[PDB]
Amino acid sequence: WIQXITALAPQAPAPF
Repeated sequence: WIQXITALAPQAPAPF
């Protein structure tokens, strides 16, 4: 669950 939010942490800035 911490690994899933780590992969998605650079997919807040990469779209936005």
